[PDB]
Amino acid sequence: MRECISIHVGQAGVQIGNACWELYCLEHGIQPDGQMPSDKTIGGGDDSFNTFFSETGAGKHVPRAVFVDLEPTVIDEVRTGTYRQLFHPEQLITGKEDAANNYARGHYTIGKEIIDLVLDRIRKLADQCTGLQGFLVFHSFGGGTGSGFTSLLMERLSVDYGKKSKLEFSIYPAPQVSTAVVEPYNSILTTHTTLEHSDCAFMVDNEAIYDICRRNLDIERPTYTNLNRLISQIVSSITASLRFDGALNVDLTEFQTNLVPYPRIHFPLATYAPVISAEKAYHEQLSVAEITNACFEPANQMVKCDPRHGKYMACCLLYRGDVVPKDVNAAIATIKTKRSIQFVDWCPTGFKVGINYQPPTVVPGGDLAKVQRAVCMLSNTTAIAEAWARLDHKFDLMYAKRAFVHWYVGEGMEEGEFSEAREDMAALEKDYEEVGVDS
Amino acid sequence: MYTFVVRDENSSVYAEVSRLLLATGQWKRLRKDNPRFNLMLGERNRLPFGRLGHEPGLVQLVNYYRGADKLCRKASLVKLIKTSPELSESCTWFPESYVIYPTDEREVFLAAYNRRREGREGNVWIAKSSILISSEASELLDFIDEVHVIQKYLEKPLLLEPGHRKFDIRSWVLVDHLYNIYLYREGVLRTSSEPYNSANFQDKTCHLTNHCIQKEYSKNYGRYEEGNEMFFEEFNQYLMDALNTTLENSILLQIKHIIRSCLMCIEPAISTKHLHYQSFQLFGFDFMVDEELKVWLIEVNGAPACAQKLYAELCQGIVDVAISSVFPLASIFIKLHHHHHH
Amino acid sequence: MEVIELNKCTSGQSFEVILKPPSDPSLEEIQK
Amino acid sequence: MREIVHIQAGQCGNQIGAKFWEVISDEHGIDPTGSYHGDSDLQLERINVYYNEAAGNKYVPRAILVDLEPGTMDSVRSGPFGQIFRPDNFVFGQSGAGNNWAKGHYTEGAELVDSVLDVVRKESESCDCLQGFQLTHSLGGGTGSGMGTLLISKIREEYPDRIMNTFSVVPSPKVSDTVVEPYNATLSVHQLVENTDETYCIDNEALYDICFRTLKLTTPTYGDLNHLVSATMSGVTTCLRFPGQLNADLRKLAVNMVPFPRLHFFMPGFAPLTSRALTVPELTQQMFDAKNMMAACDPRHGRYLTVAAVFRGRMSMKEVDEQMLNVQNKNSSYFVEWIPNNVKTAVCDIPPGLKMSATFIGNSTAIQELFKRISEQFTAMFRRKAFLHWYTGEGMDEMEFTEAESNMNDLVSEYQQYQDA
Ligand SMILES: Nc1nc2c(ncn2[C@@H]2O[C@H](COP(=O)(O)OP(=O)(O)OP(=O)(O)O)[C@@H](O)[C@H]2O)c(=O)[nH]1
Ligand SMILES: Nc1ncnc2c1ncn2[C@@H]1O[C@H](COP(=O)(O)OP(=O)(O)CP(=O)(O)O)[C@@H](O)[C@H]1O
Ligand SMILES: Nc1nc2c(ncn2[C@@H]2O[C@H](COP(=O)(O)OP(=O)(O)O)[C@@H](O)[C@H]2O)c(=O)[nH]1
Ligand SMILES: [Ca+2]
Ligand SMILES: [Ca+2]
Ligand SMILES: [Ca+2]
Ligand SMILES: [Cl-]
Ligand SMILES: [Mg+2]
Ligand SMILES: [Mg+2]
Ligand SMILES: [Mg+2]
Repeated sequence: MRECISIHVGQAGVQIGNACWELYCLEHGIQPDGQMPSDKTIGGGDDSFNTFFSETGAGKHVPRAVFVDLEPTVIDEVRTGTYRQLFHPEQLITGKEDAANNYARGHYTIGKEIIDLVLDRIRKLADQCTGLQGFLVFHSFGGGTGSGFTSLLMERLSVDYGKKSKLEFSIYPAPQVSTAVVEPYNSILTTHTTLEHSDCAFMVDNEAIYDICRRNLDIERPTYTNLNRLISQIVSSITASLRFDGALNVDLTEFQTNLVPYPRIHFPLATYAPVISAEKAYHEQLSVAEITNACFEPANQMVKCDPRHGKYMACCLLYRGDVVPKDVNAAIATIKTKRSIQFVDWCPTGFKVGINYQPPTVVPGGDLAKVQRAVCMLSNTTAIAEAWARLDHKFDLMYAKRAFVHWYVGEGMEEGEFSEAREDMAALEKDYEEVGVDS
Repeated sequence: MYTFVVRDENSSVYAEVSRLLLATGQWKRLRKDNPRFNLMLGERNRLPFGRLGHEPGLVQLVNYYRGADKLCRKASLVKLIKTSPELSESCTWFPESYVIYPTDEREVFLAAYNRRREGREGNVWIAKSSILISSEASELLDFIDEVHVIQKYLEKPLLLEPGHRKFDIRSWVLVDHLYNIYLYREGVLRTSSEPYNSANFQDKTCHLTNHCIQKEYSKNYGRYEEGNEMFFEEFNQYLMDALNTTLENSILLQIKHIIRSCLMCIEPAISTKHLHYQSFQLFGFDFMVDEELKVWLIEVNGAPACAQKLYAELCQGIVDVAISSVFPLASIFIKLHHHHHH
Repeated sequence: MEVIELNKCTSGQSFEVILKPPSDPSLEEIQK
Repeated sequence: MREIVHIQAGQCGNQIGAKFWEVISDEHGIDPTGSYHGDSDLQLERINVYYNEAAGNKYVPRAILVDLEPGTMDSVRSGPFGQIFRPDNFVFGQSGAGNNWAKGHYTEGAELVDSVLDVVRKESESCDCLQGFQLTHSLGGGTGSGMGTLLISKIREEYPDRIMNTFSVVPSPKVSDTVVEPYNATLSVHQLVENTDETYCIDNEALYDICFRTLKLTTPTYGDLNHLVSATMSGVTTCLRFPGQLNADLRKLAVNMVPFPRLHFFMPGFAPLTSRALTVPELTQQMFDAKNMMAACDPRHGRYLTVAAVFRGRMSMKEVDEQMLNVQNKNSSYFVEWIPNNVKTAVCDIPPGLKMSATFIGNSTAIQELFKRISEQFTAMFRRKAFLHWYTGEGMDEMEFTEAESNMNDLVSEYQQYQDA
């Protein structure tokens, strides 16, 4: 057994971590007080759920988790909320003033004053691990803390834990819920500084989740609570292989081996089905063929883009519920004859398949209906570069006039860091085109 | 007020669609780099499809299908026909074609070129790209080196009388956002004004029926018809008088079959049915007719122009079926569809 | 269409299906 | 980010300041004795932004009242909420400033300023984490204008990492006390361009025209003008005072609204205009209408760099999003294309005696019309050196007026540069 430490940075990272740990407790039969009646080994053990949970002598199961924010109001809701007893106070770290939607303020000005404290609290979790695999980092691209603090932390984690895998869950900015005009600046600056330090990053476009909540859950105007419950289902699908018995994606290293043959092209597209309204009083249950076919619909993706117009380097299907390999293999054969699935020439045309028989858990009173089977597809496709192209274009429009740049320079960042970050993204866009497009 | 941007200044079809949209008073042209448009009349090359359909509160439509280039580049069309089960290597309405680089198909092309030598069959070919005609292999291959396709040349074309002269047929086809395939009822014959000469391929004015080549080199430009353009009413009269058939029966059944076969083949790859933005595109299909009244596809154009007198009607057709269908204000087409059971 | 590396346990199974074969800065630098 | 320190300087500053505290005390359920008698936890959640807690659960405005004459502060002390202010936070001299910027900035004001900073320091020292300062003042008089901008310069010297926000009342010949208002306003604008992060331009020209044309008040008083100002001020501070996502503190508003440091002069707007039931389409059309703007600038004569829209009341968030998208999509040419998504929208559930209201904050290049108008009135007098003796008598040279005029003409050129780009 090999531990994973989860790190939740800034508002988005913290509120998504709240939703994920709530869901993990329900999946493993852990009560809000930390007690787990089904766990017969009191005070310790090396079960699969111990990757994410440590154990006290009193039978308390404690998330291997640090929550960091530069202002207190979001983490104060964890401190006084339903799961307050789950976390020891030293896991919950807050400053007094936030990074004001400014990468430079998060990374340089406020980062420099809190970074040694955060590494000390992480070191305390690491010291209770017998075989630490590495880190799962949850943050927004758009916020000052999510962008600037995370990139400093990722750099320091490469220094202090050089052999450890780092996986990111990154919220890509959408104007329907965004709070800052400068989010494209913050997104490019953090992607540039983080890119060498991350082994595998799962981007979630708030626009895709927003539209899935409107279209499939009939929510007129989705809140963060709606978006986060859906995001937590997809995160849980991805991490289930680390928390349950199985033979696929069983360690963080296996995410890179299975999904990322080229180190810089480390952004797999997640697609999730089915998403069904709990309020829907009559629902016909979807077959293995229907949920698998829905993995090739752009409307079900975590990022809107068109995989028909790129190439695959890797594809994993992660099934939960009543699924046997025979039905998966028949589903795939039918899909191959009907869809545009083109792999690069240097990769086998193939699917790694994981099945966990426990159906998806839902949060009581939530928006998601209980279903008999669900699937998350993780595919490394060049089509995800569309999302970089969109962000780079918005960056270029503002930067050509130096709009808002004085806020970043005023924090002690050099103007040169903008053009260096942007050149790294130009080289990334070009890497995706070389792997993806024919001539 | 619906909004649109114009990103291709050199398109005569979309300059006219642009003028028609403005004259309804219900459409406002924005600056080309304003993102808040309903409609993009897009550039020909590197259209940023990846930036479409991410504007909240705007339904966005573009006048190009991403991936349609598979049909509309010479090399791609040859590959698509051989390798698609539904078109197949044994496809009967496309000339025997091979892709040739200066992957490659040289030694497969030479193998088939020998079967004609061997059996005393007519052995003339045409090299072309995105032009030379010879019965000698090694002169075609030398020219290429000096990305191309070598395509069997149609040695027995149908010839219009008077003038013993070659022609090709241009058909205009509109594919709407729902993937309805609309064939414009007016086509055009681009005629030669020179008699056809099977013993002299060196002289290319009586062999190549393009509107630019006949306008410069041919010394009979306009002798038989205005431009080198015969329209369907006259060509149909010609086929009734001379050959005792119709344009519908002898040619148009085959044209409709071919258009429907090409576009139904790429539909899973280009359809925008379940996508965050929507597409339409105007195609130009170019056909040859042989002396048995068998129809051959030569090429598909992704950005065609129109015959001068058909601009008005076709462009109004594009606003009616492509644009107003998606953005309604306050038929000249045949809908190609066939649901045979088997 | 080959089904390989089939692993079964009480809580699920995994396998691979192949449809075709093929064709850092230091602590010092950060502080600075 | 938490505490704001409020300063109100001179007659105008103290009259609009007192109305601000009356209006937001009522919204937060605070009575004139500082006791909370409200019905919602939303009222108290961010009360500490503007109020200190005292003995016996009393709420005391974090407010400093400044004037060079006692008259207007005696009237505040007698006014309805007069007893709520901390008595030691009244700082006043006896001389007055005679509507003279030089008296406020250099002579009378210099004598009083140190005792104002003593009170600012006392308020600042007991703040958990001070966000910064808001000043209410006019630019046309002497104390608000001259002493107000002196205070801003001294506050910046002592708190250079904190945000400085002003509500600045711009003078108009239509609502005028003296001929020298354009001198005082030009000298003040020169200070604001360098030493504030965000300035709400409250134009007495616009307030008069709204009272006359729209509200059908034949004879607008300062009371009628101040009803518009206090409703606008409540609107533009909603996001600071109530739980919310967008522009929830002074630094985040500045980062969203100010693309270039000098272009920080905002055109506020309000709907509906008041001296029974408004739809979301109607709020949205009215809040963007020239006739609802508190600065007399035609927004169709320029372009929006950035906009903040705040909707208040129980309404459909879906309909607010659709209407806000409708305005941008239909009027796309008036929003600069080189700041993508430059319009941000907040919704607060608590309305102000209305069921719903919308407050508009725009950074428009059309604000240059306000500065050009002041510049023309300045030059008409300055070319003949008319009325200068009032200023040279207090030690100022002509050159200081030439520099203020040039810097304000430069600000106009800079708005024009981004309007053409
Ligand atoms: N999905 C989701 N997105 C969120 C959530 N909270 C914020 N965001 C998004 O994250 C971005 C803003 O970043 P935040 O995480 O709020 O900022 P922060 O990291 O706290 O940084 P500062 O507040 O600037 O110090 C925007 O794109 C928001 O839409 C959340 O709970 N869920
Ligand atoms: N296989 C073939 N047999 C006979 N003639 C042929 C032929 N291929 C091409 N042609 C001749 O060449 C013409 C078309 O050439 P091609 O279509 O390759 O060029 P192009 O792409 O410039 C025409 P467009 O302007 O329509 O795109 C036909 O009109 C015909 O006269
Ligand atoms: N809107 C408004 N304007 C005022 C008020 N009192 C004065 N003014 C304006 O403020 C300017 C005069 O400055 P004032 O504040 O009286 O002088 P000070 O006491 O020296 O700052 C002129 O432009 C007046 O039109 C008021 O209560 N409301
Ligand atoms: Ca145990
Ligand atoms: Ca590493
Ligand atoms: Ca004195
Ligand atoms: Cl290590
Ligand atoms: Mg935050
Ligand atoms: Mg062509
Ligand atoms: Mg006065």
